[PDB]
Amino acid sequence: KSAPATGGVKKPHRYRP
Amino acid sequence: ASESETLNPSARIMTFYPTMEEFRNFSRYIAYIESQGAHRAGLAKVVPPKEWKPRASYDDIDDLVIPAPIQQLVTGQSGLFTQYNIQKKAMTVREFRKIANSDKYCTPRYSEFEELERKYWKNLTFNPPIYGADVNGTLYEKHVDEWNIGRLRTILDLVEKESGITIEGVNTPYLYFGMWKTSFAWHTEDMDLYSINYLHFGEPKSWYSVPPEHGKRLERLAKGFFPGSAQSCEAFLRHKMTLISPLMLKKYGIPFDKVTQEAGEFMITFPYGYHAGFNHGFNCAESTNFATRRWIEYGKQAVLCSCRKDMVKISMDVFVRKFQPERYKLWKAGKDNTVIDHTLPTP
Ligand SMILES: O=C(O)CNC(=O)C(=O)O
Ligand SMILES: [Fe+2]
Ligand SMILES: [Zn+2]
Repeated sequence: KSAPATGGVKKPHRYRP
Repeated sequence: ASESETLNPSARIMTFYPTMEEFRNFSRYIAYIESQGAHRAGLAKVVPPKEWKPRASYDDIDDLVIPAPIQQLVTGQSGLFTQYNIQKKAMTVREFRKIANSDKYCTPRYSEFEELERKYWKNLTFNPPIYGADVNGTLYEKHVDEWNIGRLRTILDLVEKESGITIEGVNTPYLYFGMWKTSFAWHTEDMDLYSINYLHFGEPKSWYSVPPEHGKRLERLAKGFFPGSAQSCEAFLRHKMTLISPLMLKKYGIPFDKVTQEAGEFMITFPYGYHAGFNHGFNCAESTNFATRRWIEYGKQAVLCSCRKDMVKISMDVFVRKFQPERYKLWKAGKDNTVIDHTLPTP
């Protein structure tokens, strides 16, 4: 693995200026 | 066709007007609209009984803080665009509403929606609006027990129940403050779950939807238009950056339907139902995901984005074990080759 099988956020990508 | 494919054969967006009695049980009503074939369109509208309300008034939120508003820069032409969301500094609803109503970002004048729609697709790459999207929180009052986006009580609760894991926006509520031309790109829900959207107040929100039965066709078209993105991540549409106009879908034979959501109305998206849209002007919506027994197969076969590390991922193990015990062993051994029937409800 390398990440959880359950988790995350719904808020998509967020680029900054 | 076994009455399953006989229901809503055109797979169009249906609208329902439940009585307070039918409205009382959420999961039951969902199963009810699916019995009428509502899931075929991938999107359905539900108008709550007139005497129902989740909050008394919204004259006390000018203070609410939008921690990470985003400015939507869109690049593209000929009905194909990519949206880059730039994070702006936190701001209150008051400040947002101010800008939203300014003549700079104000809603243009128009006669019929058709015209407003043409203006949207004509100027979406100009004067980049700000969207106060994905804000943790609810506007429902503690006592509202009917269709409370904060606690729908579906089997999706098993995730939190079994592991205590919280996934903001998925098993928790999100609020979206929009202005004219703010939009949401083409996508299905994370893990191809269902979503519920309630427009608390403000201008309308228009939606486009592709029947789950034709979702793979939309993907093939998308892959072809954005080959680069497709090869770096099969499920690149989950990045929620791809915009495709209805004329383009029309030009390539991809079936779809459109609907406009008005304040006080609910929108329900079904598993593997691709949707996109834009806001007419200043408005506020609340939404979250939910699950049904029918979603389980979808969740097991959902194609996920891996090129990013922070994407929503849900272990299906607890669901297969509890609702598909006879297939757990087989599934765990990657030998579960079940085929999904998008028209079939839940016998
Ligand atoms: O509100 C938005 O901008 C997008 N909403 C959804 O995709 C939804 O409710 O399923
Ligand atoms: Fe969605
Ligand atoms: Zn990806």
